[PDB]
Amino acid sequence: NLNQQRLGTVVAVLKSVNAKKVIDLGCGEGNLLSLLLKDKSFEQITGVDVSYSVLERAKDRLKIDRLPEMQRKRISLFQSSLVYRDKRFSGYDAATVIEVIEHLDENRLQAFEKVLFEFTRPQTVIVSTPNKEYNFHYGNLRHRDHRFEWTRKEFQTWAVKVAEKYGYSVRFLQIGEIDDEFGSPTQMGVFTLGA
Ligand SMILES: [Mg+2]
Repeated sequence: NLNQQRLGTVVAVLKSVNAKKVIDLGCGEGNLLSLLLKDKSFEQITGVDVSYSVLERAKDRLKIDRLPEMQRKRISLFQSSLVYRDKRFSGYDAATVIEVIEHLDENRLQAFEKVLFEFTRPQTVIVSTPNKEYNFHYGNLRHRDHRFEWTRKEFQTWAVKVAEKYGYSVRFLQIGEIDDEFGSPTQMGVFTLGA
């Protein structure tokens, strides 16, 4: 329920900017989608993932085929490699990117940046990713490997550059309790279209 607070923060930011149509790029099992559906202010909720299997799990977890008609019309899910200009990315007020960028290599990240800030180009973009430094402060072996997480400097440097490259302004947030010098477990950049 630690992630529940993180996702809750994303929802609050969206509401704070009055976003009514939201697209979650890399929706996974739809944990954010679930929270969005609980707030009637969100008129269109769209989840996108690279994996067919994941999306199938999401729809099962969201029990979409059981939701009332009015609720079913608010949500949409579809598969995408997040590399090409897909017309289905257009028209949203905000795009959310949670647990995505820290998994992309140089080529895929650059491609995703275009898709996000040039193709989708919503008024607000919310990017959330782990603060690697948090793990510096001393159970699956692979899950214990945090080398691919970004430090706060790496994330902010990246955010500032893309914001500048695509005509967005960006601000940073610290999600979770701050551990003095190691920072919080999660870092978030909120991008706003325009300078
Ligand atoms: Mg996600």
